[PDB]
Amino acid sequence: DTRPTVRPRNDVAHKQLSAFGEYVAEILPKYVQQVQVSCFNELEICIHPDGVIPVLTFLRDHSNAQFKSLADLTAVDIPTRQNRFEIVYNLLSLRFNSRIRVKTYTDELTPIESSVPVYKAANWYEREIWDMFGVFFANHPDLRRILTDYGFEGHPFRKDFPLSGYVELRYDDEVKRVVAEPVELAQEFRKFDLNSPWEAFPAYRQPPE
Amino acid sequence: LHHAVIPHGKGGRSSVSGIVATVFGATGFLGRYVVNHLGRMGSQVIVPHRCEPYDTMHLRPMGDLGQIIFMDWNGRDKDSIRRAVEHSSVVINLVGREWETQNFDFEDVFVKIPQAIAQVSKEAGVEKFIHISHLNADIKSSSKYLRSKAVGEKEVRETFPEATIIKPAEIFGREDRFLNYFANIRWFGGVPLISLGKKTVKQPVYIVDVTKGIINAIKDPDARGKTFAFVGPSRYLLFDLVQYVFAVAHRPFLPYPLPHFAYRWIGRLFEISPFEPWTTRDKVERIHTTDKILPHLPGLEDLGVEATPLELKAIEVLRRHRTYRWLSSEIEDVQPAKTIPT
Amino acid sequence: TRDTQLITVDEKLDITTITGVPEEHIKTRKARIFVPARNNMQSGVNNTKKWKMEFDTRERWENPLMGWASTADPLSNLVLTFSTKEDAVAFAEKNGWSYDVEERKVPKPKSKSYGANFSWNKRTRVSTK
Amino acid sequence: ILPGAAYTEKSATYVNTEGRAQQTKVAVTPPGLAREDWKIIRALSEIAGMTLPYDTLDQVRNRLEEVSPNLVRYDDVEGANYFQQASELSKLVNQQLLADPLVPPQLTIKDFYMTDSISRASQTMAKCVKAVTEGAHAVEEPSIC
Amino acid sequence: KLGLREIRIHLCQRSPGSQGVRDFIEKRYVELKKANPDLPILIRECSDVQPKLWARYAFGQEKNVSLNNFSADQVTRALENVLSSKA
Amino acid sequence: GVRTSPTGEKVTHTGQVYDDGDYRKVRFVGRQKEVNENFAIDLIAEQPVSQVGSRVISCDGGGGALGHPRVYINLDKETKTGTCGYCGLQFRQQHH
Amino acid sequence: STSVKPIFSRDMNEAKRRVRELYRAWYREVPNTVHLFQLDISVKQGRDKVREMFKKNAHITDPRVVDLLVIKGKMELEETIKVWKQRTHVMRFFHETEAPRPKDFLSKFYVGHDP
Ligand SMILES: NC(=O)C1=CN([C@@H]2O[C@H](COP(=O)(O)OP(=O)(O)OC[C@H]3O[C@@H](n4cnc5c(N)ncnc54)[C@H](OP(=O)(O)O)[C@@H]3O)[C@@H](O)[C@H]2O)C=CC1
Ligand SMILES: [Zn+2]
Repeated sequence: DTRPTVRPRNDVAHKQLSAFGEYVAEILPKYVQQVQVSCFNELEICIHPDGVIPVLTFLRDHSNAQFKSLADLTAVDIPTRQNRFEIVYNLLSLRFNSRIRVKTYTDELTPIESSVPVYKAANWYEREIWDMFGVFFANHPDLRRILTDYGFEGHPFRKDFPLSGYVELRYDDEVKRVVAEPVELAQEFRKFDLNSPWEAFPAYRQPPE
Repeated sequence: LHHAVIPHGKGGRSSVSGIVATVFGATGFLGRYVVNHLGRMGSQVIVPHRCEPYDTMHLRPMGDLGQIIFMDWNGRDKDSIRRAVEHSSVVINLVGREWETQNFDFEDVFVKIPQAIAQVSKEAGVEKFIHISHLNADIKSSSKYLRSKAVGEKEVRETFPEATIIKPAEIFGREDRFLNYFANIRWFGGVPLISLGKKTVKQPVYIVDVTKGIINAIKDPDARGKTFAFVGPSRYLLFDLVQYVFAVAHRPFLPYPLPHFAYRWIGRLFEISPFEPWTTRDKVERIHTTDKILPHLPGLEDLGVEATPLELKAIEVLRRHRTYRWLSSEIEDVQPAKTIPT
Repeated sequence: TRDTQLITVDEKLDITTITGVPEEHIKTRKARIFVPARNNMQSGVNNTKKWKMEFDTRERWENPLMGWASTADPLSNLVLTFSTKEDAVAFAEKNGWSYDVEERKVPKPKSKSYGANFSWNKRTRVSTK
Repeated sequence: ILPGAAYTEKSATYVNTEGRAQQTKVAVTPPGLAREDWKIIRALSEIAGMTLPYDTLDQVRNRLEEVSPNLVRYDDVEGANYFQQASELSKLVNQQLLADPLVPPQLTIKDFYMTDSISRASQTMAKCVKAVTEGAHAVEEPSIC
Repeated sequence: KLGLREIRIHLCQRSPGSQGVRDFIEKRYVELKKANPDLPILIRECSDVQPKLWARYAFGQEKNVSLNNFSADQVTRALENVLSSKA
Repeated sequence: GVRTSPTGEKVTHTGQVYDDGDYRKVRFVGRQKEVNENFAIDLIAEQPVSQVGSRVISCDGGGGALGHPRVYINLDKETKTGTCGYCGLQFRQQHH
Repeated sequence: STSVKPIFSRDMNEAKRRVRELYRAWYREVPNTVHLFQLDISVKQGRDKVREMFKKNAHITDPRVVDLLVIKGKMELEETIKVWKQRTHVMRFFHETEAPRPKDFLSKFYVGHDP
């Protein structure tokens, strides 16, 4: 911890989060697929998508958990996976001053049980995931676009959606209204290749195929 | 073709169409639709204007950056005309008033100016010239407006023999002064019609169709050297036309016959106006003038444009002349006008 | 096991209708599934590990005002990264894009001998170091 | 004159001296009004009431498969055979050799640079030819960085 | 006119299905070319193709005859029908 | 320095000038073409060459940290002057 | 592997029932849309558009994909009924300003390089 430029390591929190991680995996073996703690001390529970409601309810209501606040609910798109979407719940326990992360997965055509029954914060977070990633949440009080324009087609945060989209808007005097046209750019967005051909992080080197 | 005027893109706002057009009289009813269509596909538009710049602002959003250019010009100044055409490949003339002013009369705007534009356009090596005349232009018409159209049409055809001349009927659209003219007669109670409008047949044409025909006339090699007649699909009696307007606007229609000599005197009275006359003696003649049938001339279908029925676009123009009670009435509510079978 | 009470759908996965992509950018686009070639200017090989999917190049033109490169292609800068060829192909199939796959080019193992530079009767002897 | 596309401006098939088939990719589109080479012929055929049965790149490559199946196996060398038969037919005619020496078209490096239309238009190959025939005296340029 | 302009034989180097066509080319092809000196008979091989016999007459018409699992004798008749009878 | 075309348009320091038939020169009608008049190629040539008494000299552009990165110029060739790759100043060895 | 969580419909008969139910709701609503938004189109035009949008997806055979199109169809109906959309959003279905693009080979050949 005396190297001026290097973030010090908190071994005590790593041990506690590791123990609580085994604890959650022992109580809910039916849904928990993986548990891990990072080197900067963040615990992750990876679960089967069926266990969203049981896992989130236990964490909110168990007395040695008490994760009463849903800090965030978001989605990550990984096209290389068959289940391309990674649903992430970030929860805060004010009782124990801890955060935990619960992650699950889905694809384009599979619903994920709406978690509004556990946290009422999730209502808008799920509308956002539906709108930007096209993940359907079953049994939502009202699922509809929240961020995109009315009638907007597509889910912009999918990695295969183009940055500038497919349609642009202008005001057309002939029809006296704002019209939608196919997108053209006077200057195309310039794609830069930045990745260095030399490995940077040996500790993360993947095994050869 | 120079390497700069070769078409590129997909015909959108940022594309290059290859057209470089000088549009005279672009600040009026027909000019805004023309400039809108040229700017949609990516043309370079030179807009010479006589008016205040504030009156050209509706044209600014019509083209991508740099594409709409504005110049000041004076209809009696040939050097101002030359500065505005020397770089263009097509010159479109839409200059005209429906009335006379102290400074510019029908001879000046329909003969002197179009021929000065035609003379300079040829000396400057402009490839295509497009002139807008009138369907009913005639040397023996009792409308000084139409007699000037006839004289200018011949001067244009002699000064620029390859000029494409387009003769439209009376054009309707949101700023037309045609169906808006009739709908504003309600302000005077009844509708004075000569012979009750039973002796006059009109064939109005939709503005967008006139604009589409003009745009094709530029891009079509065959249109060069020809005269076109742009007319609507149907012919109506003036009485049936004006009755249809009042039905679309849901206004009370009380037509009464007024002798020609009297309704002339009404025109003379409104001409005293120092601004824009509500009506003039000439406007009386033109409205009560049977729109000619010119079968020898080609029409819109030749240029590739399908004429739009008056019954599909009248509500668009006339919904603002309704009252709150009738604003929401729909396009199917009113009876279609009776069409003369031709 | 998983007890959601499941259906059986035997059709191939095809999500084109529900992606919002216009028609012209699915039927007419050819994808290229490939491992990028090593940049010859460098010896690092860490950019030749993953599979890529890119789309056919379409017109760019000169902007009349400034001369910038204008495009009407919404997929011109679109590149996707996959771990295997089978992963890259499956993605293109469900999205309805036609694709031409190119098999990975792996450098061959060479026989390097420093002692060969001073051979007694062979041509591998070097005239300089 | 019907302008076409250079090899950098189209996706085209070429077969190398081994018989391997390889396809280019479009890097930039043709300049001006230039069009793809096979599209000009397909467009011309339609104007002449002789329309060809292919309107896309995939269809004109199904046609190449009907004429020679190896032209659509990319990066794959298809071996040939039947050398014995080819020799038998070769002997029948028995033509007579000449007494001219076998002189190759290219003898020195200066004949290498400009050999086709693209390399003849290049100004870099023009400086290459000048350098190997006149020395470095007139090819030098001041270089600082 | 309406006479044969070209023949193409497609066959696999090693597949069992083409075994008939390969035998034909080894034994009878030389005579066939000597019989028809000016007719271009293009024998183009490629791995894993169902063997076929393409014939091209005047003005672009073409016909295709499968040779899958044929025998050298059958291949000879197939060529005879094309050479002799010309559409 | 600034030249003009037969059409009258000024030529910039990059050699750009719309040619006789280009319609794009309409953007200057009623306005002006902005050309910077101090051509850096002309100005850097006016500088006198610096005579130094060593094989290798260093240039940092002047002003210390306000110049360019410091680089060293070899002055062994006596048929030319050493040139800074950043600022274009010229150096020559003084016959030592 | 072919066993997959259902969204709503257990087969294509249950899914097509929801397609017809959604077509009835859109069919009934067009007259009100043309009235409230004050569109110049005819009620016949609006119903021909609804029909057209329903033919684009007529080739589908996956019950889960059909359900999503129905879910998205009902979302668009609510925005129209509650007048969250504006006139500009309704008229985007009719592409009134987009100029017709050629479909044949020669016309497409003259304009540019696109397939
Ligand atoms: N129903 C119709 O509208 C029909 C029209 N036409 C013809 O179509 C053309 C366009 O008519 P439209 O545009 O509708 O009429 P507008 O009055 O709407 O526009 C006419 C244009 O003429 C310009 N103009 C008039 N007088 C002068 C002048 N002395 N010097 C310079 N510019 C002048 C005006 O410019 P500013 O605004 O600066 O005064 C205006 O931009 C005209 O030639 C007209 O005769 C023919 C048949 C039917
Ligand atoms: Zn320096």
